[PDB]
Parts: sequence; structure tokens; C-alpha cells
Amino acid sequence: MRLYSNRDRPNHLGPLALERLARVDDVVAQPARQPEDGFAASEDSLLGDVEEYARLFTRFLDGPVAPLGDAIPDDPARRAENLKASAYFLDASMVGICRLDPDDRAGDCDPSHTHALVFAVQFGREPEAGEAGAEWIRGTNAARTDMRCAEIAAILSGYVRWMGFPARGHFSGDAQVDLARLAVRAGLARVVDGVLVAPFLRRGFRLGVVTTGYALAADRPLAPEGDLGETAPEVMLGIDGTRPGWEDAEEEKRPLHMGRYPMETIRRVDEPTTLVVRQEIQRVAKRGDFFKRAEAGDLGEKAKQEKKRFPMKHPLALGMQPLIQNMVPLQGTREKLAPTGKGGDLSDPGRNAEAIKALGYYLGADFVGICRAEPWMYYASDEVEGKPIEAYHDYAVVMLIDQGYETMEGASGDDWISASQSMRAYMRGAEIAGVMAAHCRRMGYSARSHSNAHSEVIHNPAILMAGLGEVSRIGDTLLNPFIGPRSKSIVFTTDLPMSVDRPIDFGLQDFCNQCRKCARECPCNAISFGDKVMFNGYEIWKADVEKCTKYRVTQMKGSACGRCMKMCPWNREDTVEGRRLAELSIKVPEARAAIIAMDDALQNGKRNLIKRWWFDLEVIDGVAGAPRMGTNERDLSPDRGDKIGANQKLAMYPPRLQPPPGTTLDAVLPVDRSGGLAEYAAAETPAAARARLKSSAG
Ligand code: B12
Ligand code: SF4
Ligand code: SF4
Ligand SMILES: [Cl-]
Ligand code: NA
Repeated sequence: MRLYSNRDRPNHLGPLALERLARVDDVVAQPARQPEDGFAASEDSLLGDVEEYARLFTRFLDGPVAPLGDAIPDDPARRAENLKASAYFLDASMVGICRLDPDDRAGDCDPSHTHALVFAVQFGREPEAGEAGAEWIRGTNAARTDMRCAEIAAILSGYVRWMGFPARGHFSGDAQVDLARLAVRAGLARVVDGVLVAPFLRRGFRLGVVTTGYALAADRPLAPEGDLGETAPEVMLGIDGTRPGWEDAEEEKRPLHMGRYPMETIRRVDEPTTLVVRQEIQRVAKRGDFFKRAEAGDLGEKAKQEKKRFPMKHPLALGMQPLIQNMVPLQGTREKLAPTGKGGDLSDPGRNAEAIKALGYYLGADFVGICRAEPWMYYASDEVEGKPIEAYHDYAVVMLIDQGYETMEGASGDDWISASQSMRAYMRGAEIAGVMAAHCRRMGYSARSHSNAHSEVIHNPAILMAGLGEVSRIGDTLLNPFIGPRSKSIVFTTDLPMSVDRPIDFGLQDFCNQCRKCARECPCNAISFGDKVMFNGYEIWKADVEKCTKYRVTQMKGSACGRCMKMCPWNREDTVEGRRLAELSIKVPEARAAIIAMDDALQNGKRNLIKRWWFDLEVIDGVAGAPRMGTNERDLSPDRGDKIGANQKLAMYPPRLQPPPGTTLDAVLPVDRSGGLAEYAAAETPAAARARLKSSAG
């Protein structure tokens, strides 16, 4: 939570006030090492698990280089900006660039590399002694942070390669250059008693590097002696939109298992705020996921042909792809395992829940919750062989990763960066859950993660039962009171016993009932302007998933879409002013209509041009080029009818209109749009459902 907005600050400058520190042109080099853990790891810890994912990311530090197209901007200052903004987008804490000199190119480094992108990732917060999970995490920060450096270095390496320039990533596990030296030269750190010290990162950090012949404007080293200006009043208050100087210390007062956002102040309820009738919920084949439908031909030729490609049109997304795909085989086991003895005392489920949450926040989740994995949350059958899926684990641990407010401010929602937002949050989530599930397995509890590339559960109902969101108008997206609908979830299921969270009520039903903004702004009118309906046993505002799927897969003026998330009033900057509007919305019902109307009069959702840090590049046949058909640049739309609720006819595809369990990708089942439209018109009202259920319980 900042005090001042960053709405006028370009993304390449990052969340810290690096531009206010004292700098000089050059410094004298000297021996230096990276920060290490204070304490050593206890015997059984997370160490083995973060090391496995670090080895995996090591494989993608190099790779093939695409041919050079003609759309890469020449100016090294503009390349520098974009690459620093890319690194902040992946959650580097600090970024700089320096020139590579002959002492660096003389080792195993490719001799055509002239430049280095240098980035730091801050150590995560550790639990205190005696807190749940302390022994899992204590002493693993170098390795946990290295794994994240490797991930970032691989993704960015891969981006530059796909732009057509050779590039290689480096980190402590695998480096051909002196990392520490470069961090000094690029102006991230200074040396104290042979150890790097970085302004603002008081917990310690580790480094990643990308070397490349892609020429870039270089930064200047920090002044080597004395105070740099990190406590000047402008910096302490963060007037330009940066982190206040006391934010770290205020956050450290909260125990790590509570997260950064105060989810403890939200009202909990036993039953969710919308009707869920478990006995009437049928399980759905994986083959009914509408992307799988698209893949198999159910939605027509165009959609079939675009399905592999639609989210991989931008080079940055293609940098992520190999990590995403190769995490899949590590997702874990469905079989029961024997407890192992490792992991300290596991007999208290309340403490286990705290430990798992802490672990999630240590690895970088924004929200962690836990619910029972009910059988109706698992798909009925897989889509490749058509075999039944068993409800094999008892618990679902559900994490939210924020898609990134600032990037989205700059975007249309359906332009060239949309899919990269999705993919970054899927990638990061899969990494976190992979590690966490792996840790459960090392303790002898079966655990398996469920990513965008391979999932056997439907995230939504778990997000709901874990109390991380309420049902919203957008439809197939649940909304959180602090980051709104701006998230991707990741889930791992496991048998580790844990107390469960409970659903939340923060007044969203009433708020969404007076708002239509997401619906108004959807490019294909997929989002309902009317009332909630019953759908496969539960109450929901059902969007038209056919129309949405066709637009996201097929539209040629960007890479997919998430405009609905962008335009929602609950999607807000992490500032005091933002948080206060969220609190008003929750605590003061009379204010909601006013907030809804003012969100428009203030032009929230307008594209903010300062935040547009990315290049409009479309990869066609292995080469990046300017967008063939152009680029979506949408603005706010005017109001629709008072009568649009009554006139819009959407289709819905509950189980009866889906491919049945057992169907694979080899079969085709053309979508029955007629039937889906008539099914929507026949859907039961929630009110009638409530009364029908009451009439049985007499
Ligand atoms: C396929 C898919 C889509 C497709 C097709 C949807 C469909 N229904 O087939 C389309 C393209 C429409 C789509 C769009 C988007 N999606 Co999508 N999608 C998925 C995916 C991969 C599978 C859904 C599914 O398996 N099939 C659909 C069958 C099962 O659906 P159904 O019978 O219609 O049921 C749906 C809902 O009713 C709900 N649901 C099921 N049972 C229950 C029970 C209860 C009680 C409740 C309340 C809800 C609920 O889950 C289904 C979601 O599609 C999930 C990931 C996952 N494994 O769940 C992400 C997922 C739902 N998508 C998500 C998002 C964010 C998007 C987009 C915003 C795109 C983006 N840029 O990120 C848009 C939002 C569109 C909208 N209006 O909501 C997020 C939602 C997270 C959240 N905060 O709740 C998910 C969970 C991915 C993730 N891991 O974060 N998506
Ligand atoms: S519902 Fe689909 S198409 Fe509509 S705005 Fe959301 S993501 Fe885009
Ligand atoms: S835009 Fe309005 S209606 Fe749509 S989800 Fe957000 S609050 Fe609800
Ligand atoms: Cl999606
Ligand atoms: Na908004």
C-alpha cells in the first residue's frame, strides 16, 4: 500500500526510487559475493524442492534464436526501457544494465555479447522461530531466490532470442560471467566487507543476468562512499508513486501466514453468498473445457487452427512457454503415499494450514486459502484417453497470483500483451504450487498441482470455498475484495490435513447487481446484463463461453483478451485511495451506486499511455513482425439500453450440451448454439430453486 499513485510513472523506473540515488560514471572493481542465508538449513527443508525447479529453469537459459524481422526498434534507450519493464513485470525487485568488457567475454560467454541486463530479487520474508513452517523455510532463501532469478533469466533470455538476437541467462547455479561485478557496474549494489549490499533490499537478495548483443543504453554505478539519498523525504514518502520507506517494516508486523492483504477483516460465512446445490451438480468431461472444444473442431475451422497459437503470439509469452510446458511432468502424484517422518510436527491441522500459507507467501503468492477438494470439483474424465478421473485428494490449496494492475492500465485488455499477463501468472503459479506440492510429497503426503497446461480440477469452486472471492457478473471469474478480478489461480490438491477456510461475503452480490461495466465493455457481448440463473446446480451470472472463446482464440488485433478484468471498478491501484474505495464499497451500501457512477465519470478504465511499456509484436511463422491486422486500442463505451437485460440472449452449455464423459479430442461435437440459447431461456431462477429445495425439506 502506497500513499501516492504511480499513474504518471513509466514502468521501467520500477516501484523503487532508484532514480533518486546518487550515482557516478565508474567505480573501482573489488572482490564481492552475493548475500547468503543467516542460518543454515535444518536437515529436512524446502531446499531440495526449490533446487529441482532451478535445475529445470537452467535448461532454458539458452536456446534457439529466431530469424530477425524488421519491427524491432533501434533506439537503445527504448530497448533498455522495455527490457527493464519486462523484468519488473516478472517481479524483479531492481533492474539495471551495463556494458560487458573484455574480462567478461574471455571466459565461456559468447564473444558477441556486448551488454548485460542485471536484476536482483529480494529474499522472501521468513517465519519467526516457533511459527508454523519455520523449519521448512529457514535457511532456504538463497536457493528459493536463485530459483526465481533463474526463471526470470530464462524468460527474458528467451524473449530477446525470439526478437532475433542471441542472448543467454545466468544465475548462481549456472553463470559464465561474474554476477556480483556486474551488479556493481550496472548500479544495483555496493560492496561492504566483500558482500553486496543493495539500497532498499534490507533482507538480502540474489542476482540474475541476461547477456546479449542486443544493444542497450547503460546505467551508472552507485556512488561508492556514503549516503545515497535513500532516506530523503521524497523517497520516504514515495511521492512519485514508489514504495514508502516504512512499508517493509509495517508489513513485517504481520505474521507471514496472514499475507499482505488483510483478509482477516472480511466477513466469513458458512455457506457462500450464492446458492450451491451439491446433489444437483454434475461432473464435466475435460473435453468440455471450451478451449478443448476449440482444439477438437467443435467451434469451427478457424478456432481449431488458432488454438495452439493464440496466446503465444508475442515473444515475451514465447519466452515463458518452455518453462510452462516442462513443469507439467513435475506436477506430482495421484496415489497415496506413506508419511515419511519429515517436516516436523504435522499433527495439528490448524498449524499445518498456517505453515502452508506461510510457504505460499514465502514463494510469492498474493493470497492463499484452503478448502476440501470435493468430488464435484474434479473433472469426470481426461480428454486424451477418456478415462475417469478419481477424486484422489482431500484438500485443495488455492493461491491467487495478481495479473498486474499497472500493465493492465496501459492496455486495451485485448491487445498484444493480454496473453502475456495471463501466462506470467500461470507460469509463476505453477512454479509455486509445484514446489509446494513437492514439499508435501517429501513429507509423505500425496500432492499434485493443477496448472493451465494440465489440471484435473475446476479452479472456480475451490476459489469460492477457500474464501478468496465471490461470484461476479463477469461470470466464470471470481472477484476478490482487494485485487478484484485481476488474478489467476493455481491449485494443488493434497492429503496433508489442514483446517479449511470459509467462504467470504463482502457485499458483492448487491454491488454487481447495480453495475454493468464489465458487460458493457466486453468486445463480443459475452457477459450477461441480466440476472443470475441456475446452471448445473449452482447460482451464477453465466457468460456466453462460446462467444468469449471465439473472440479470445480468433481475434487478430491482439493476443487473447481480459478486458472485463481491466474495466471492473474493483480493479484498482494498491494505494490508500484505492483501498479506501474498496472499504467503502464493502462497509457502506448506500455508497455503492455512487461509486459505480463515479467510476465512469472519472474515466477509470481509460488507457493510460505512460504504462504501455511493451512492443507490438506478432510472431508469424517463427519471425516477429508488426501486427498484421493492427492493434486494439479501445476506450470507454457509452451506456446501453435500460432494456438490454431483457433483449440480450446468451447461450449456456451445462452438462447436457457438453461432450459426455469419456469423449476425447479425437471426436468432434459441433457446438449446439440453438440448444444453448434455448437452455438459457429455460434456466431456473435462483428464487425458484430456493423454494423448490424448501418444499423438499418439509
Ligand atoms: C476454458 C476456460 C475458459 C474459456 C471457456 C470457459 C468454459 N466454461 O468452458 C473462456 C475462454 C470463456 C475463458 C475465459 C476467461 N477466463 Co478462463 N478458464 C478456463 C479453464 C481453463 C477451464 C474451465 C473449464 O474447465 N470448463 C468449463 C466447464 C467446467 O464449465 P462450466 O460447466 O461452464 O463451469 C464454469 C463456471 O461455472 C465455474 N464453475 C464450475 N463449477 C462451479 C461451481 C460453483 C459453485 C461456482 C460458483 C462456479 C463453478 O467454472 C467453470 C469456469 O469456466 C479455467 C481453469 C480451470 N481449470 O478451471 C480458466 C479460468 C476460469 N479462467 C479464468 C479467467 C481469468 C478468464 C478470463 C478473465 C481470461 C483472462 N484474460 O485471464 C476470461 C473470463 C471470461 C469470463 N467471462 O469469465 C480464471 C478465473 C480465475 C478467477 N479469478 O476466478 C481461471 C480459473 C484460470 C485460472 N487458473 O486463474 N476461460
Ligand atoms: S468476457 Fe471474454 S471477450 Fe469479454 S471481455 Fe472478458 S475475456 Fe474479453
Ligand atoms: S464490472 Fe461491475 S458488474 Fe462487472 S464484475 Fe465488476 S463490479 Fe461486478
Ligand atoms: Cl482463461
Ligand atoms: Na478499474
